[PDB]
Amino acid sequence: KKPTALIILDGFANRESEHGNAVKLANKPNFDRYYNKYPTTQIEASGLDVGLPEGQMGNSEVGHMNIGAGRIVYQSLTRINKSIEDGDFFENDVLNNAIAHVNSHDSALHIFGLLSDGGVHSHYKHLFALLELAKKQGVEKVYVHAFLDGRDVDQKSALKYIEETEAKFNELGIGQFASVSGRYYAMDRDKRWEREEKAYNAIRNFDAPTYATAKEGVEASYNEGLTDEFVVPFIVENQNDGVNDGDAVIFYNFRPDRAAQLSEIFANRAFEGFKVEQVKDLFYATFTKYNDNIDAAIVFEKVDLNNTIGEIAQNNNLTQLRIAETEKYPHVTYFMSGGRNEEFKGERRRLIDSPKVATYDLKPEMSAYEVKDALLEELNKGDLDLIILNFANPDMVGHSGMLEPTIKAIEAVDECLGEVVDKILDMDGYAIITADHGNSDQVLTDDDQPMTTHTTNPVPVIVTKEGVTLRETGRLGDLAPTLLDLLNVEQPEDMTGESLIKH
Ligand SMILES: O=C(O)[C@@H](CO)OP(=O)(O)O
Ligand SMILES: [Mn+2]
Ligand SMILES: [Mn+2]
Repeated sequence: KKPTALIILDGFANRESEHGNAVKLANKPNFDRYYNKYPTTQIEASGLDVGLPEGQMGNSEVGHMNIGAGRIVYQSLTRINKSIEDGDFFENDVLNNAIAHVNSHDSALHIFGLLSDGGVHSHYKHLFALLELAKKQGVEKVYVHAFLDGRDVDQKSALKYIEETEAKFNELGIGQFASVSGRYYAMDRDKRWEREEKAYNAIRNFDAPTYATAKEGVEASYNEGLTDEFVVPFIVENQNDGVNDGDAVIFYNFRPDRAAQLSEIFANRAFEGFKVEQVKDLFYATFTKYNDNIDAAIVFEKVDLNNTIGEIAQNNNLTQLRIAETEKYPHVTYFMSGGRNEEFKGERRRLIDSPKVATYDLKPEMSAYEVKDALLEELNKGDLDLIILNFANPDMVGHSGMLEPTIKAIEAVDECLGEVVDKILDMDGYAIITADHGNSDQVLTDDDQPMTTHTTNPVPVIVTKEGVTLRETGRLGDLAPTLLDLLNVEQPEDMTGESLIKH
């Protein structure tokens, strides 16, 4: 059986500067030999090309999702931005029902969310769209419950977002701040119910300090040395009439982990973290589904992904292996399969344990040799059509911000890559060698401090098939179409990426 493999060098991209660039400073004789001999191009793994905002660096979860899907998979922020841009947002059934509940009861609309442009849990421009929709639908009383950031944006920036929102309320003639809470209190994720109870109490006008304005309470916090994240929940005098029977809530956070808890206080009947009398006839809407114990209407429902690469393999009676060490094992399984844990028919998996160290600069080779030897063992069975392999090292070591260890990591990977790819070519197969976003290409700021993040740099592609020419750019959603091309399997319509091999 002739194998085709996708080899993902996690966090390994193309960057012109050599300064702090472990990719260029490493000795990688195997990669270079394949690169110089075989067809090559580079593809985008950041921003709009992988369903993120312009300028946002890629990541492993988003990367491997796009890779397995063979299409652009839009993440929540971009999905919601586009819904607002094209107008579908203003017609959303769930938001209009929430509003119809408030209008018909002559009650109040509350809005909860992280008030910043951090873009990890929320975006405050989504609040402004809610305000415009509420105003378009004639809603009379809108209360905004601000949760302050300081963590996905500068640690003391809350005043700027508050000011711009105040000017929004004025411009639209609608809405007011009713309570203000640091994300420490309103967006805890460790079951610290005592912290949540303070934010709940301020939201519900039950028990909290009061200030005349949102600015005033924030400045007071700052004066006591307490920054945005840790602002103690407070009520805005004369601007909070409680959460009462018949009201609605719209929570605009789209990231589940830190919104779930507050949402259980209000809309999980079974909640017992502390004693509550829950609001009766409360229409509770969440921008995404935060968990299964919240009785909520879901504004943006999860979209299941049909015909990922694994499903197409199954449906052509192919066999496949997913293989990586711990740190990227969910990526080559769950995320690769479009957010699905169940194995496809014909799918087998190999998990290799990562070393247990706090940071991987302490063992740059990680478990890459064990991964390679597991893969050799699988290939020697001769029964694999498709292999999806990830070498974790360049990402996981590069996160250390240390250049020599990150070089050593790439070098170990290069030794493994040689053994793997030579075996595949030995078996008359094909490898696509590539990455899911950058990181290791830059481990030092330009002034020589540690840099510990992913990059927005494009990623290399090597396809080990002779006499062929690759397209000059593309995106991660083109990799799976390239695998099907190599396997001579038909590509279905809902895979909208395009093979990198020119025809
Ligand atoms: O703590 C969180 O909520 C985010 C930062 O907003 O960090 P991470 O994605 O690492 O959990
Ligand atoms: Mn990655
Ligand atoms: Mn990473």
